[PDB]
Amino acid sequence: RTRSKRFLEIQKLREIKQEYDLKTALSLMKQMSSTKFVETAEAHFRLNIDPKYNDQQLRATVSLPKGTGKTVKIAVLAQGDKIDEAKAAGADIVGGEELIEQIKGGFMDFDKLIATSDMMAKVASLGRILGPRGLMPTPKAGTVTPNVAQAVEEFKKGKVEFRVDKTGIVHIPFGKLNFEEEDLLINLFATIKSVETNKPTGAKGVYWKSAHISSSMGPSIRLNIRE
Amino acid sequence: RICPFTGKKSNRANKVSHSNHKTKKLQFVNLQYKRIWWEAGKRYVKLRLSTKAIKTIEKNGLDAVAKKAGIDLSKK
Amino acid sequence: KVILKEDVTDLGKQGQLLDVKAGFFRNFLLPTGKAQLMTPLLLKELKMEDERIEAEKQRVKEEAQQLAMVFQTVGAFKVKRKGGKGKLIFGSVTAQDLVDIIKSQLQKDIDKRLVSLPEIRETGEYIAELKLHPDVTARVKINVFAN
RNA sequence: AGACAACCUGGCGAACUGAAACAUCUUAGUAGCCAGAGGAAAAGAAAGCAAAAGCGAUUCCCGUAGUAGCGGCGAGCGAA
RNA sequence: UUACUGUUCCCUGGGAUUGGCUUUGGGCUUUUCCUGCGCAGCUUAGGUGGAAGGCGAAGAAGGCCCCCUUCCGGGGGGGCCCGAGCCAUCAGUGAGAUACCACUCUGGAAGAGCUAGAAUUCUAACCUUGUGUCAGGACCUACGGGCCAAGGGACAUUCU
Repeated sequence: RTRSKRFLEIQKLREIKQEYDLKTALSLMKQMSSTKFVETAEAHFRLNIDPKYNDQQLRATVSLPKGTGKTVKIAVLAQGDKIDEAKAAGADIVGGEELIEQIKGGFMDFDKLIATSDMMAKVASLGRILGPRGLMPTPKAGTVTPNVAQAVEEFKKGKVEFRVDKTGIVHIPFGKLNFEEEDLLINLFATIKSVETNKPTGAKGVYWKSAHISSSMGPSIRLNIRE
Repeated sequence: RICPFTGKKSNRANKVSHSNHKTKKLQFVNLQYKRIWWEAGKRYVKLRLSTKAIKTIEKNGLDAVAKKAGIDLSKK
Repeated sequence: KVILKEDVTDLGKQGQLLDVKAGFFRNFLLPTGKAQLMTPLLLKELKMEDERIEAEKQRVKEEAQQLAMVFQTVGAFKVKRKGGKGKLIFGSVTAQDLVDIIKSQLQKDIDKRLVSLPEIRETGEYIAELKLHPDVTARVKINVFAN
């Protein structure tokens, strides 16, 4: 029997001083997501570099053990001989412009769609379904390229592009506060171990000042990158 | 050790020092005498210490404890 | 490290527990002023001057929050304010017939400075939300019978 | 208080002379001045030394080296 | 003695007793703004994960005028007259990367502050002399101690 807000509470279950580790900040980050629906878990890292320059900038990708990989049902859609290299690569389902009438019926047993540049003319019409669902392939995501083989096989690992802004802090949602416990560990760990190997040779001294793992709207927490 | 002489109150007397720059010689050094004012707690007494007993004359129960009867107001 | 307590043109009130100026108490603030000396000996003593000022949140609040509990299942308040004029009334109600009614049955008395703005003159159910302190609130009902 | 014979603790503190010159240094932290106490004082059972072997209070005597070390590494002094 | 090596005295500066405000002027921790539009994309995206529901007590169109970045071809923000209500994002288009919703730096300024220096004021010492009151019976020209008050004012002096 007691009335509370939405800050004082969470602010009590966390500490700024103590340096919570990966395993510790695990059963804590989930307790800080007492919000509607599924909240996303991010991770802010303070890099000691110079944003004004480019040689100091960091740009790469991290392979998240969970969220992506084989669990995903990527569907390949191309023509010509690009259809053969799709099945031999290891895709869930492959087909030409014939399956276009299938998705219109209600078949959406997929999460990742990729196609060439010689079919986008018709795929563009699906901007009403695949468009909003972000299922439509885009050049940026690299989902649109003649080398569909290296594409479908690439998503089989799953990556998350990341860079440095005018400040010098990097952050990429390694998942949500709904996933398991052991999962949120390998993802966060892989995120660091990956970005670390992308440090500029021009960097001098400590490359990391402090690491944090916050969510959509809630207090932060200093995470130990070493562990 | 013992602070030089310029009065009393607590310390003793002179304790000359020396040099070592380019030669050793007995230098007649002095002390950071100075004094302190204290009214509340007793009667006005200008104890001229040596900036090293200020924490043992007005801090502890050296006199801070305003006592009525007893030996002369002065430390003696 | 001292205890200001008596805030006087100084950055700090009720004694400062954080780094403060120096050489400003060795012969002024301390003597014939505000007994500071924030030492482990006066620290525990200082608390006994504030902790007893916080207890009112776990004690005084208790002996004031039960107001909504003690008064909630009480019988219906039958107070006739002279209902006539065809439909209106004669008696006047501003705060008296809003708190004095508590004594109307089984003794008990309450202050009149605990009621909100009066209610329109009628004979229906009244909603006298008893408001003691800005921390706890209660609810009181009032009715009128044509005499 | 003995205007205290020496020994002892403490404060302060030279020069002549030696360095075949002399201001570093040495010669003396002696002599000398002053204060206090004992008949012994002082010191004393050890945040020591050594060492991974172990000893293990202080003080005194004989050695360990008057070697090592220190120094216009000159004079000279001098460990553990 | 304008020989050498030291020293007393006479002086200068820092650190201490000297601490508390204000004004002007730097810097640091950086708060809030302003140039990382070359080109294409008509609109300035400095960016990732959203990639699709959410937002309803921290700056969301024009005629007319100024400043702030470039009223200074067109934009954003503060306002007087004119002046619809739920919004934005998006496929296509399309650069290497595009601005809404949830979080984020420099060079150079203003503000909130920390700190190193000048210039003012008062006061809590300190220095000092000075009406007077006091340690009385000190019916003596005097050091010293104390109260009160005045003056200077925490800039000497003292110590290293």
